[PDB]
Amino acid sequence: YDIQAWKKQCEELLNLIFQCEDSEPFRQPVDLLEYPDYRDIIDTPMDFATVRETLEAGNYESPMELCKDVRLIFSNSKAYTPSKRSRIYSMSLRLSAFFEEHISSVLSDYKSALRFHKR
Ligand SMILES: CCCCNC(=O)N1CCN(C(=O)c2ccco2)CC1
Repeated sequence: YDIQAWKKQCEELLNLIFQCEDSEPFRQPVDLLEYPDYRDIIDTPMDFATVRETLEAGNYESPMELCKDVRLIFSNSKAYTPSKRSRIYSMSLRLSAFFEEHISSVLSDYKSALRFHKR
């Protein structure tokens, strides 16, 4: 029932994600010079370095907020993909499945801890 345990759990999961080859395209913001129409399609850029920095700054209150930003990385890739068969989109779907498999217990444990706190 540790209300703070999510933060280190999220740091560890981000470490795993940075070790995954599938995260390569999502470790920094999209350079417009490679993809000059990116901001015509994507309203809110997001990447794993921005997520880690936000976490390490103490600017997430809950793992739900972190989860919303990570899911934005994946929705941006689905919105920007010219094909569902894209290399970089296919990497996003595998990384998304890995992230969802690992974040589920982090969320469950946090929400259980908060319910216990307010019991
Ligand atoms: C790590 C910094 C530079 C790598 N980032 C980058 O240029 N990417 C990632 C996001 N992109 C897509 O999700 C996508 C879908 C289909 C094609 O690209 C655009 C290309």
